[PDB]
Amino acid sequence: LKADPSEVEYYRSGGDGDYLKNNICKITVNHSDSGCEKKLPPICVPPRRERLCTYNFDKIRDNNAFLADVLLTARNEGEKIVQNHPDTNSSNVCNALERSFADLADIIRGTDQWKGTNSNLEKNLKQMFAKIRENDKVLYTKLREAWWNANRQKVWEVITCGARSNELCRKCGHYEKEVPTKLDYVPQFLRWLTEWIEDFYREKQNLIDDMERHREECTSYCSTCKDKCKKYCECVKKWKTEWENQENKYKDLYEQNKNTSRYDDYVKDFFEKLEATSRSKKKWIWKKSSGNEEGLQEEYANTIGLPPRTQSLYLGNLPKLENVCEDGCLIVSFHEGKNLKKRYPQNKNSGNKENLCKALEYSFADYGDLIKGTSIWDNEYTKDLELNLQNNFGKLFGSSLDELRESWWNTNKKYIWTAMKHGAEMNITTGSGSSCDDIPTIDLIPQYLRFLQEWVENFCEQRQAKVKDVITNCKSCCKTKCKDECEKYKKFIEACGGIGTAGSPWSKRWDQIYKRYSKHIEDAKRNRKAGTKNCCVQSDIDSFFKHLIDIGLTTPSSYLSNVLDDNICGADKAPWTTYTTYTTTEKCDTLVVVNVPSPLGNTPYRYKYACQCKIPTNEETCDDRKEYMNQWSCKNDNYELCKYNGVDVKPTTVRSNSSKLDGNDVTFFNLFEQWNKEIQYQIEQYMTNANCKEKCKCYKLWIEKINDQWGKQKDNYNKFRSKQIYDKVVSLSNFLFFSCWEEYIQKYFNGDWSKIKNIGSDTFEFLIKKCGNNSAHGEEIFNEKLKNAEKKCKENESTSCDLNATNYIRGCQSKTYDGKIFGEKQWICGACIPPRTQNLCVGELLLKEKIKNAIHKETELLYEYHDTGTAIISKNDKKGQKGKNDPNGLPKGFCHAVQRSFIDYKNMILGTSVNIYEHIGKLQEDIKKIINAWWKGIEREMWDAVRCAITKINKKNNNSIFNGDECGVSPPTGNDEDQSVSWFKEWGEQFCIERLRYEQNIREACTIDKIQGACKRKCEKYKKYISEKKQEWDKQKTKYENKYVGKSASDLLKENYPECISANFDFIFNDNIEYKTYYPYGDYSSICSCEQVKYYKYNNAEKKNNKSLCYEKDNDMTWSKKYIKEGVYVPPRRQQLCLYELFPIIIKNEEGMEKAKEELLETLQIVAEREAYYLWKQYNPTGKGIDDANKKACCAIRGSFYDLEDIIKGNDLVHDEYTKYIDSKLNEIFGSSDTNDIDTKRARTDWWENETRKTIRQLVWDAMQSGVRYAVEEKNENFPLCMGVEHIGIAKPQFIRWLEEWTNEFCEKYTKYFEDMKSKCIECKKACANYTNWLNPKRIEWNGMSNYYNKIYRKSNKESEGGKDYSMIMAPTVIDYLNKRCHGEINGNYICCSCKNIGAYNTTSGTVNKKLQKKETECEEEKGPLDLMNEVLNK
Repeated sequence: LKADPSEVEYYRSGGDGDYLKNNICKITVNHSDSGCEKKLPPICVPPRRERLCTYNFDKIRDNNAFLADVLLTARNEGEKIVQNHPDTNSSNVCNALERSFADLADIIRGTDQWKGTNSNLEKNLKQMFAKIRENDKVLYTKLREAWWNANRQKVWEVITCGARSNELCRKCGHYEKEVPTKLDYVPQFLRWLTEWIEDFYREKQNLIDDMERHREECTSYCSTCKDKCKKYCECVKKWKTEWENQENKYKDLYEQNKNTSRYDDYVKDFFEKLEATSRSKKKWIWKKSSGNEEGLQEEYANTIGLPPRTQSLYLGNLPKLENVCEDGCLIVSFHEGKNLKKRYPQNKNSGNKENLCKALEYSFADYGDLIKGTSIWDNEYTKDLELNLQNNFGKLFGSSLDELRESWWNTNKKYIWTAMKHGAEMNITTGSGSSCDDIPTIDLIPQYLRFLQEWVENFCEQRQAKVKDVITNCKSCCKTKCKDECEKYKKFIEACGGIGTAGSPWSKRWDQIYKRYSKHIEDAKRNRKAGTKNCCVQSDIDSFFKHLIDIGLTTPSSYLSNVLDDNICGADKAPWTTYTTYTTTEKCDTLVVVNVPSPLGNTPYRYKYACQCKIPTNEETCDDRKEYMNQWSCKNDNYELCKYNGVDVKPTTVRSNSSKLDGNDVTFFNLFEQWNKEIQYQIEQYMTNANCKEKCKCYKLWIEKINDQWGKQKDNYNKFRSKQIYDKVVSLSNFLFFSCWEEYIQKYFNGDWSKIKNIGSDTFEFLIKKCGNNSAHGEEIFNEKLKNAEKKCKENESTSCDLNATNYIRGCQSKTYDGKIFGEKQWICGACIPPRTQNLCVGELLLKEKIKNAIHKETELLYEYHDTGTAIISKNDKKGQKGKNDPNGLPKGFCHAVQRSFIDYKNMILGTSVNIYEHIGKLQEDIKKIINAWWKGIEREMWDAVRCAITKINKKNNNSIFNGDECGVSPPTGNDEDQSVSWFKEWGEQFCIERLRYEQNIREACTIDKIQGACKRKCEKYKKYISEKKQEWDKQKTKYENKYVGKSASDLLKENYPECISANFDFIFNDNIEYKTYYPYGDYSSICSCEQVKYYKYNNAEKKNNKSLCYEKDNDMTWSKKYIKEGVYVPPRRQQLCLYELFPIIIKNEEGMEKAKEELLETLQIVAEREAYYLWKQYNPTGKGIDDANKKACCAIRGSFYDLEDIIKGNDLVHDEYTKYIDSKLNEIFGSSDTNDIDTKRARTDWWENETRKTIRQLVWDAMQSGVRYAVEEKNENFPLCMGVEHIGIAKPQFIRWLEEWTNEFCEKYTKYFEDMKSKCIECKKACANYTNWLNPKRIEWNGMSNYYNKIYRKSNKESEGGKDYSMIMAPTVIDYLNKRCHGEINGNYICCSCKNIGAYNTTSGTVNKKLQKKETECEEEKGPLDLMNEVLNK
């Protein structure tokens, strides 16, 4: 042993250092300075040469690479000797393994007997030793001995990791002993002689047994017998001659004999020395088994325990020999049958007709798994039982030995099961002793799952027994007679001292079981390439678990729920998926919240706040629902801190009233600053958001709570103002106004832009209306918002005409619509003027009747024209009037046109801010000068007239029922103005219709390489149309942003019109320079050009791939929760990924998988390359040669790759303009409409993983590596070491990666800002302002992330809110998941976060309670004057 460590290097021509250090043997060919071909088919000539490798000059960094190379060589040798299986007898399979290990160890500058080109290896080893000896520390042999000790301690846990054939046992050597078991520290001559004699014996004994068998198998055999005898006599005399030669060599060595190669000295010393049947019940052992003690195996340590049935089985007593007997191929079956018939009475003790069938099933399954040799109970009579079974099978059946065992079990299990039911006379194969089930009784399940099921059933029996008494006495009838049973049940549930659990709380056992299940799932999903659906895997633990993960039983709770039936667990219908949280268990002062499955819980299911015989506590019902919650706990009348749930308010410890403003009041100011923002955000969220009786009961409780909190906060602020005046502080209204302005500026303006006054002219109206007017009215706006919030529920919980007006047909005639049916008008973009608005039935212009008749005639004409059919607003095929038919039987878009005309007339009569012809403006101004309940009455009369018109039309046509309710009788109730927004919507609908028509025309006339036919004209017309519509959209979007700066235009235009679902205004109206060169045809280059796309690799000529719309990444972005289908934020990195090249091909392909696959592959490769190049150029500006920047860039690239993988696999969370249509078209292409979404997702995952040379994953990774190389080429630097690795682990859920990125960014920003502030704190004011501005939203972000994490922290596919797997989390809460994950340095492969905030301070760092104590009063005193200056400037 020595202190010199090794195997801790990183990126030495290998995967990464993080993969190792777990005492595992995954090491691949890489990492050994190179990227065993010498393998044979199998004085002295031993076989060492055919079981050795030669994979072993200034390229190695230190001893780490050498040790890694030797470990890789040892692992390869072990894998070779295991897979080859020179002797499948399984009796001596690892003796050769340890002999080869000893030979390899001795090859390291020791006794070398290799006859051949052995000089190069020794020369290289000597050079390596000299290189490592360059540093002179201690007077060559010492370093060699230390390295040998390290190799001895390490490789023994790597080479033996493959074989598991067999004082611990069940694995040759020891993969888990942590100390070498046996060392072959003997001369190589004696070891080789021993191996030779062992091989000779093993061969000759088996051959003579085979010859004896063949002698009786026959019935010139005598001639063959004598020839074989002569050959074996020749072999014997040859062996005798070899023995004599070895004896002569030993004599010569002894004659020559008559710390300086200690091995040789010890060899000489050794040479001189030589020359000179009833088992009681059990307790469900939950501990690992010792050499001669019961318990689980090392791998299943502290895992599910052994039921008493397994420890009382008849077979697990001694070797396979019957108790009553004194002692073939068929004899084994008879022995097994007799053993089964003897075991049956032992299990017959429990007399039942339902509890015995399951016991027999489990016993049969355990017998099968023990016969196969895959058991884990491993009592004191298991190590020898397997050896005896192997010896018996070798002489009876001597592919592999495990497969033969499985085949024998599958063939004989019928008789084995029929013999365990009182069977003496075996028939050919109810009336027997037992009738559990049918003959097969298939129970091919791993022992772990069966043990879990048995333990769950045993626990549930006692649970039912207890809850029966708890319910029979507490069925709502309980002053004192019920408390006893409830207390007894609570004690039983949490008793850290019933049957099982090995005297430990059920929670710890459940946690261990869940951890083991997660480990099994990870092992079967990550390191297992042989999945299911294989030519339906026969039997394997990894294969079976893959079936469960594919089905959705990722977590043990789902499997337990699926298996258990009839709700026998308690009989109160307690589900296993639902989780229950109780305060704590006192057994083994401080309370720790414990969350477990519902059955475990703390009391009978749904008996919370009722097991005590109390009132329903409606407040508790509202709180427990986890909906509409507020995490605030607001005669002295001094201060009401209103501490947020969690960290407690602490004194600043630095405030002083001597020559200062005040102390102890800054905490209240910070609390109010956080409160007025959190409550505002909650109110907005609940306003945007809509059994409803209880929902509004909880909502009203929340409203009252927030009202009381606001009153208390107002009183506290009044007291603060009085205290400040006692010795200037802004009032509450001024503070609210400043908060509103700051919140609206930070999101849009970058860091409180200096010229706050300069803002969009239209945005001033919005800011003054929604914050308030010039005068301070902060309280009024909050009160109005509260009133609106209350009114939200107040409204939610609520749920003749015969005169002939067709006689005056004059003045208006058939208008010239947008068509040639016998001169077409176009948009004129104030904002815009729709074609219908410029010309209407206003040719006539007592007045009321004239207007009523005019609108009557206009509506009649519009309806008639729509019925006639048109291609301006209605979509139809070439024939027309077919396919698109409204269910009511009316044309399409008639209601919208009527509403728009009515709104236009209303605005005309009212004369609002509408851009129209000058003469029309003068006319309406004069009308207003000549002349608002009367307006409402006139509108009602107009609506009644329209309804009468509709009724008359229905009567004259008689097509369906229409009483003026074709689309709604109520007037347009749109709160937003319907003048500009209506015009924008009409323009959007027209654009949708025309774009769809152009798509159809192009795909019908340009489907079947330059362009010479009709494609040119159509595409040119489309290009001109797209240019015009791009100008129009630019103007309209500018107007909308100046008017509505918060909401977006694309979402509004696409949500209200199903026509534009494949229209992406971001791509169609791109303002970049490449949009006119690379995609000159406006989103249809792939169709109009009729060309083909390809990805060109690095080794190609100058024809590079520089056709992309990628834009240089930005650094001043912020996290946004938009475009998401709760409490999860999209990182800025995901908001900048290149998805522009995917849309054209996506919309191009339709049911064309044959070519769509290649198109998507090439485009994805190009996109990945461009994204990697741009990210690398972003994270390494000015060509700085630093390591941390490279690690950050590699982490960002890997995150982008994982995001792309999730997008392609359909596991994406955000639905942006691109992603929505991308996913829709991917679902449409893969599979079909008949297939369920699960099948399509599975097909997509299979296509992403496998090719159906290299997989798509590897191709994309190579594309990203090529992009990184291109990025580096511009700086003439060294290729990064974190991008030259091919293997990558399976991606975690996107939420976890987003949370890790958020934590890393927050820690980096915190460190930067705190260092800047402390080193400068007259610049402390700006530092404090920046710190507060950056920290204010992070608190809300962290709260949302923590809430979402707690929602699905350890859920599964069928348990989590979303359709995603989260069983790998295994984290009690968010904070502890960030511990040990953001502790070490950044590595670039796995570790991508570093934070010096491991403790429970992130929830406090979000506030200013502790970390900002020394700079709290200072920052407050800078903000005060800043607030005053900003307020006076705004005022």
